[PDB]
Amino acid sequence: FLGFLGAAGSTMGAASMTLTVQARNLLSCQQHLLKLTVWGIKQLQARVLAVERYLRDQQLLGIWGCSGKLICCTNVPWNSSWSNRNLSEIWDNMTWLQWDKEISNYTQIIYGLLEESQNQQEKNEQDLLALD
Amino acid sequence: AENLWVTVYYGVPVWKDAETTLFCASDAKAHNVWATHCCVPTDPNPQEIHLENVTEEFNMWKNNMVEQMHTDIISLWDQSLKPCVKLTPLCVTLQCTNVTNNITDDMRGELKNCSFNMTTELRDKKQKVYSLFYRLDVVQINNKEYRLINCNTSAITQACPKVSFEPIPIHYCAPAGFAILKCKDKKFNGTGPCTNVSTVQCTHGIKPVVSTQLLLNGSLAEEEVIIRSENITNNAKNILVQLNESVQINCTRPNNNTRKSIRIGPGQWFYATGDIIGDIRQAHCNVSKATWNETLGKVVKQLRKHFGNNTIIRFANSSGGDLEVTTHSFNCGGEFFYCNTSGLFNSTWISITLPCRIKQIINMWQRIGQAMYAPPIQGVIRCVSNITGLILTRDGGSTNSTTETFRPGGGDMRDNWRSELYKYKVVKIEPLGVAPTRCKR
Amino acid sequence: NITDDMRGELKNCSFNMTTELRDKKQKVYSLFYRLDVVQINNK
Amino acid sequence: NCTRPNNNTRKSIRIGPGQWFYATGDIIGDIRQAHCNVSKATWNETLGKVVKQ
Ligand SMILES: *[C@@H]1O[C@H](CO)[C@@H](O[C@@H]2O[C@H](CO)[C@@H](O[C@@H]3O[C@H](CO[C@H]4O[C@H](CO)[C@@H](O)[C@H](O)[C@@H]4O)[C@@H](O)[C@H](O[C@H]4O[C@H](CO)[C@@H](O)[C@H](O)[C@@H]4O[C@H]4O[C@H](CO)[C@@H](O)[C@H](O)[C@@H]4O)[C@@H]3O)[C@H](O)[C@H]2NC(C)=O)[C@H](O)[C@H]1NC(C)=O
Ligand SMILES: *[C@@H]1O[C@H](CO[C@@H]2O[C@@H](C)[C@@H](O)[C@@H](O)[C@@H]2O)[C@@H](O[C@@H]2O[C@H](CO)[C@@H](O)[C@H](O)[C@H]2NC(C)=O)[C@H](O)[C@H]1NC(C)=O
Ligand SMILES: *[C@@H]1O[C@H](CO)[C@@H](O[C@@H]2O[C@H](CO)[C@@H](O)[C@H](O)[C@H]2NC(C)=O)[C@H](O)[C@H]1NC(C)=O
Ligand SMILES: *[C@@H]1O[C@H](CO)[C@@H](O[C@@H]2O[C@H](CO)[C@@H](O)[C@H](O)[C@H]2NC(C)=O)[C@H](O)[C@H]1NC(C)=O
Ligand SMILES: *[C@@H]1O[C@H](CO)[C@@H](O[C@@H]2O[C@H](CO)[C@@H](O)[C@H](O)[C@H]2NC(C)=O)[C@H](O)[C@H]1NC(C)=O
Ligand SMILES: *[C@@H]1O[C@H](CO)[C@@H](O[C@@H]2O[C@H](CO)[C@@H](O)[C@H](O)[C@H]2NC(C)=O)[C@H](O)[C@H]1NC(C)=O
Ligand SMILES: *[C@@H]1O[C@H](CO)[C@@H](O[C@@H]2O[C@H](CO)[C@@H](O)[C@H](O)[C@H]2NC(C)=O)[C@H](O)[C@H]1NC(C)=O
Ligand SMILES: *[C@@H]1O[C@H](CO)[C@@H](O[C@@H]2O[C@H](CO)[C@@H](O)[C@H](O)[C@H]2NC(C)=O)[C@H](O)[C@H]1NC(C)=O
Ligand SMILES: *[C@@H]1O[C@H](CO)[C@@H](O)[C@H](O)[C@H]1NC(C)=O
Ligand SMILES: *[C@@H]1O[C@H](CO)[C@@H](O)[C@H](O)[C@H]1NC(C)=O
Ligand SMILES: *[C@@H]1O[C@H](CO)[C@@H](O)[C@H](O)[C@H]1NC(C)=O
Ligand SMILES: *[C@@H]1O[C@H](CO)[C@@H](O)[C@H](O)[C@H]1NC(C)=O
Ligand SMILES: *[C@@H]1O[C@H](CO)[C@@H](O)[C@H](O)[C@H]1NC(C)=O
Ligand SMILES: *[C@@H]1O[C@H](CO)[C@@H](O)[C@H](O)[C@H]1NC(C)=O
Ligand SMILES: *[C@@H]1O[C@H](CO)[C@@H](O)[C@H](O)[C@H]1NC(C)=O
Ligand SMILES: *[C@@H]1O[C@H](CO)[C@@H](O)[C@H](O)[C@H]1NC(C)=O
Ligand SMILES: *[C@@H]1O[C@H](CO)[C@@H](O)[C@H](O)[C@H]1NC(C)=O
Ligand SMILES: *[C@@H]1O[C@H](CO)[C@@H](O)[C@H](O)[C@H]1NC(C)=O
Ligand SMILES: *[C@@H]1O[C@H](CO)[C@@H](O)[C@H](O)[C@H]1NC(C)=O
Ligand SMILES: *[C@@H]1O[C@H](CO)[C@@H](O)[C@H](O)[C@H]1NC(C)=O
Ligand SMILES: *[C@@H]1O[C@H](CO)[C@@H](O)[C@H](O)[C@H]1NC(C)=O
Ligand SMILES: *[C@@H]1O[C@H](CO)[C@@H](O)[C@H](O)[C@H]1NC(C)=O
Ligand SMILES: *[C@@H]1O[C@H](CO)[C@@H](O)[C@H](O)[C@H]1NC(C)=O
Ligand SMILES: *[C@@H]1O[C@H](CO)[C@@H](O)[C@H](O)[C@H]1NC(C)=O
Repeated sequence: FLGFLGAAGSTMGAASMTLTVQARNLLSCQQHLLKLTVWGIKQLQARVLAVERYLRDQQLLGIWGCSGKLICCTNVPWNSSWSNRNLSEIWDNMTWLQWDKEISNYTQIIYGLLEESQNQQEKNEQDLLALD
Repeated sequence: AENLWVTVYYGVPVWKDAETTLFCASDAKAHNVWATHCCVPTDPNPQEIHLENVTEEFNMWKNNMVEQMHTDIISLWDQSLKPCVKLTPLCVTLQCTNVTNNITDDMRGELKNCSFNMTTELRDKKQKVYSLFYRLDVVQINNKEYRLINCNTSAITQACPKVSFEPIPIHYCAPAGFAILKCKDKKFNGTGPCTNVSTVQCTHGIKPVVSTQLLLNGSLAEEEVIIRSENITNNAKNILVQLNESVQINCTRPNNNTRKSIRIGPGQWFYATGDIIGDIRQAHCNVSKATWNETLGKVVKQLRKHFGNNTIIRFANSSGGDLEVTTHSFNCGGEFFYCNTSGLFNSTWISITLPCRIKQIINMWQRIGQAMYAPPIQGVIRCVSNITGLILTRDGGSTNSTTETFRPGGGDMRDNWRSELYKYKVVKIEPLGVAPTRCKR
Repeated sequence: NITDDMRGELKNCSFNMTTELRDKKQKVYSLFYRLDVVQINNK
Repeated sequence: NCTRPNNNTRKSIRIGPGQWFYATGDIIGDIRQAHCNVSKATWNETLGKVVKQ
């Protein structure tokens, strides 16, 4: 908790340097909870949900071939229709909150393409003469 | 022709508005109900982070943190009373007299001496007992025969004479995956964007104080009196006035009481009000006239700001309805006072003693079906508190700009929390995102 | 006003029961179906 | 088609503080027996299908 959100106003490029700050903070009595068994449930539900959300994101990175990475490259080309901007307009002079608002509607298109790309890559690994 | 390739980032600082459940935490240092349901300590030095260049929209009228305090508070009241003695056996015909010994005329007819037949610990034996009652809780049958006020409506239980309901500052904290954002900007309206924000782990300490008309013991604004409302134009809405100067109010219950323990069943005790020692006097509150008749002047200048430059502002008394609505419901020392506030709102802009009534059978505002009996306090009590804000209701909206009338209003329990949860919003953190770069596998 | 097919099917029963006060009783009555009412040892 | 032909009313009896008992009141009009109607024309065919199977 030394920047949980310190990069929020930074540009997209600059904010790429705090990815471990946000990730490490996303998976952070005695008798009362059992004597009054309403609160034991209220507390467990909050804990179970934090775990399920964490795992769903990890499963996607696994499927897309980005497991274990905070920054990962793929082979899906960027469609100009998703955002008609060049790199100097995206990485500089723009925040991640603004970018998310701009992309939002295309999130599922992009995710579907990332999954298709990884499956094609695996098919090419079961053919010993691949990519030649 | 950019030829870029959708790279993937995880741990991206993006957040969205969200509703989740917050957990309570305390100072550790604090038989009080909130000292037990607020066990987890807060950090002694909360990690607040300033967010540079962040603009965020807030709305105190749609803030779900308020709704959670309402649920948590009523939930605890309904758990604390769970193991305690039912007073069903006291719903019997009572024989009552007028308690005329050593009475101030202001108290004439206020107390009744009632005797009745009730059981002992044995199924086959009865005892004759008597106790004093306040007239508010005793209703005549069809001139000596009386019933408890709620026998045809609700069950009655005895408040546990062990459990304290004295407010303790509590803090609300976010669950993992969530964060609380705060406005530090100035003169905030309660709605709209603020440009000076920070991220926190938990809220400041908030005392769950519940009162009507006047708001006690809260945060005392900062720079000026600030008037907030959902609409202001719509006379169906309340106006919340937060003061930058507190007004000290001194309340007391002058009668020296004692108690008697009556067996009501095997292992079950009933606590009855005993004789008054010395003179019988009326309960009351003192507001310094020298502060009140200035505090309103500050409110009026700020109130005029929203209605006109040359208009008359009038403060009138409250309207009709139940004591919970028409009076200042004040909980202090363990007893429930209903004070008359007409003496505070009797003027036109262009020491004050308030009498109080005491009630023991409380049909709490929270619901209909069960009522609580509040055991009496031994000796005498005094309360000192800070008026930090007012709840006003506009009783005009008529086609006459000459003048407008305001009355004490409110009464919703949430009006006492909305003013503290005012600065906070809950958001969810969403760590994935994508963006083009000039790099492929 | 009974159809013969219903003769003996319904019973009119009165009884002493309490009111909201511990010390007071009321006399009330209601109708019952014979299936739910059993004779003690004729009224 | 099933029916209950008797026109009933209700009375509320206090049984305790905040507790009500709902009792059956007087029958309005004639007292008749409850019954169900099955079309004979369908039943004595439906069983024939069952019997073959
Ligand atoms: C806005 O904020 C203010 C400030 O916090 C708040 O006012 C404060 O309210 C609390 C509660 O009403 C007051 O606390 C009480 O003060 C009395 C005063 O006693 C003094 O003298 C005795 C003499 O021996 C000293 O021992 C004592 O330390 C004080 O000097 C206390 O007596 C109260 O304690 C008793 O009641 C408690 C209730 O749970 C018990 O837990 C405690 O053990 C005490 O009870 C014992 O003695 C009783 C005597 O008959 C006996 O019957 C019991 O069975 C038991 O043995 C308590 O401390 C506090 O002083 C107020 N502050 C000021 C400045 O007045 C406002 O109320 C708040 N406004 C709101 C919420 O609307
Ligand atoms: C870039 O994407 C377009 C299609 O995107 C459209 O808008 C999206 C929000 C969503 O609604 C899509 O379903 C839309 O189609 C691609 O153009 C499509 O190409 C296919 C190929 O056969 C064609 O059948 C579609 O009709 C085309 N859509 C349109 C509107 O003409 C385009 O090829 C993509 N470019 C790259 C480089 O991937
Ligand atoms: C908030 O915005 C200001 C400017 O709008 C940012 O300041 C710039 O920071 C870069 C960093 O190298 C400097 O080169 C610029 O000259 C600065 N601008 C000015 C006007 O001084 C500031 O960093 C932003 N805050 C965040 C968190 O990004
Ligand atoms: C992403 O979705 C939003 C809505 O969720 C789109 O905005 C709406 O677009 C329709 C188009 O007729 C308008 O009528 C709505 O008023 C718009 N809503 C808002 C809030 O402005 C948005 O255009 C979509 N973006 C893309 C790129 O398709
Ligand atoms: C309330 O009524 C009771 C009696 O029902 C009063 O108690 C009696 O007071 C006289 C005064 O000398 C005593 O001699 C009796 O022995 C008392 N009787 C009992 C049973 O204690 C009581 O004082 C009345 N209280 C008030 C405030 O008037
Ligand atoms: C946001 O509000 C805070 C108020 O808490 C401002 O912090 C104060 O800034 C003044 C500037 O001289 C300092 O003297 C105070 O001591 C600061 N207060 C605290 C508690 O440290 C802050 O500057 C405001 N930020 C913006 C951008 O206006
Ligand atoms: C306060 O609420 C009133 C009531 O809805 C709003 O005034 C009305 O707004 C509607 C919008 O279509 C108009 O058609 C009505 O004629 C308006 N009423 C009157 C009397 O003019 C009002 O704007 C709201 N004001 C604020 C500050 O929220
Ligand atoms: C609060 O106190 C005021 C006065 O101390 C009460 O006002 C009186 O109300 C009666 C009702 O008709 C009038 O006849 C008197 O003339 C009023 N007195 C004054 C000075 O105006 C008021 O009713 C009390 N409120 C409550 C809820 O009891
Ligand atoms: C008894 O109390 C009633 C309350 O209104 C009062 O009017 C009556 O005068 C009282 N009786 C005596 C003897 O004071
Ligand atoms: C207790 O019961 C007796 C029975 O006759 C009755 O006379 C007496 O008045 C009752 N006492 C009270 C206080 O109701
Ligand atoms: C209980 O009796 C009082 C007597 O005046 C009456 O006003 C009240 O409405 C009754 N309550 C119910 C629930 O019938
Ligand atoms: C009342 O206001 C004064 C003003 O400084 C403050 O010191 C005191 O602690 C306040 N009391 C309460 C109960 O908040
Ligand atoms: C409260 O606000 C008024 C507004 O004009 C101001 O004059 C007064 O000095 C303020 N009081 C404090 C304690 O700052
Ligand atoms: C403050 O609230 C009132 C009530 O809706 C509104 O009309 C006014 O524009 C608000 N002020 C700001 C700065 O949003
Ligand atoms: C209120 O002021 C009056 C003035 O004489 C005084 O007698 C009374 O005791 C005061 N009450 C409180 C609670 O201080
Ligand atoms: C409340 O009591 C304190 C006790 O010292 C006193 O100083 C103060 O002036 C009183 N407040 C009022 C409004 O009378
Ligand atoms: C109302 O009075 C204030 C006092 O300074 C002034 O600034 C404002 O312009 C006045 N408004 C109108 C409409 O005259
Ligand atoms: C309002 O003030 C006038 C001023 O003389 C006074 O006579 C009247 O009794 C006051 N009303 C209340 C309810 O105190
Ligand atoms: C008392 O209230 C009246 C209301 O109009 C006001 O005119 C008067 O100046 C106030 N007293 C003081 C000392 O300000
Ligand atoms: C009540 O009266 C008794 C009588 O001696 C006294 O001891 C006690 O202290 C008094 N309690 C008060 C005034 O709180
Ligand atoms: C009362 O009901 C019984 C039920 O079998 C019946 O035999 C008897 O004749 C009935 N009495 C009258 C008066 O109809
Ligand atoms: C009610 O009690 C009285 C007591 O004598 C008894 O005579 C009467 O028959 C009882 N009523 C019923 C319907 O049992
Ligand atoms: C059953 O058929 C008979 C034939 O007369 C009719 O009177 C009766 O109302 C019918 N019942 C139903 C439930 O339709
Ligand atoms: C049931 O009632 C409906 C009502 O229109 C009727 O058409 C149908 O024939 C009835 N069925 C039987 C089995 O009588």
